[PDB]
Amino acid sequence: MVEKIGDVEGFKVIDNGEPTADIVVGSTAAAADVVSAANVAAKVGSMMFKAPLAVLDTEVSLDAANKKLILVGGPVANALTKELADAGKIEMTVESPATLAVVAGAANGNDVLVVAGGDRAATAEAANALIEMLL
Amino acid sequence: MVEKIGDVEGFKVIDNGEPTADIVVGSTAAAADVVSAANVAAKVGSMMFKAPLAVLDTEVSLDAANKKLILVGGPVANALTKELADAGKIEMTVESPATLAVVAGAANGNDVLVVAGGDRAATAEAANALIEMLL
Repeated sequence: MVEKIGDVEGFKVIDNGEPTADIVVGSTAAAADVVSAANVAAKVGSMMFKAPLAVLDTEVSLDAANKKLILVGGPVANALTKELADAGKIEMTVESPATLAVVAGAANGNDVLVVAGGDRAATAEAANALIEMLL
Repeated sequence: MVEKIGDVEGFKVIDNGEPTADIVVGSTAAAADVVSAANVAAKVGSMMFKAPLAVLDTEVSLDAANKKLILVGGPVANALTKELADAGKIEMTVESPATLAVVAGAANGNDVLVVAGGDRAATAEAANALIEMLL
């Protein structure tokens, strides 16, 4: 199910005990993808030996990010994921499976982790896979 | 802003290092309320010295809950919050402020913490107040 594109295992969400990424939720999306986001945020907090960890895709841009971005939701869900799709950084449709996709430096030099699939279910599977990998 | 109804300070979300509540997200709602939910889940995870901590309001009922429920979203957002509103346990409208409302035993004997306000902003304020209180 879960396609690991890029070096996902190398994507660090914690450095010491301080989070290295925002969790960007699709504002134009289902409450499911962001249930995923909440579970991911729970995982990160668990690993947190500042600011809202979770934000909306209307409150962050790739060009202005000062840290890594975990995009939760596909192009139909997350505006930033769509921006990445409208630029060939990611190719994702309704037919796309659960996907953890690292785009290097897509956010103002900082790496991006797209956690998304074709539908809500696939996004949730990808989030769950990320949680399993973080342990 | 944040109305503390009931004994909110006494609402324990962690017992030792294992979460005592679900975080129930309004499926029929804004991605903002559940950005709140994700931030709350981050807080809980931080305090976590099993299952998805965050769920949707379509995946849990009050009558079947086996633990505390943190409802995120007002009656317009969270189906369980509406059920509580359609029963006088909570009274919440567009005019309602940011609110942390403990309903004792509303979920099959387990207590419920409504984290919600009149609009998205108020829900987020209530979530932030809960986070500050948990520390």
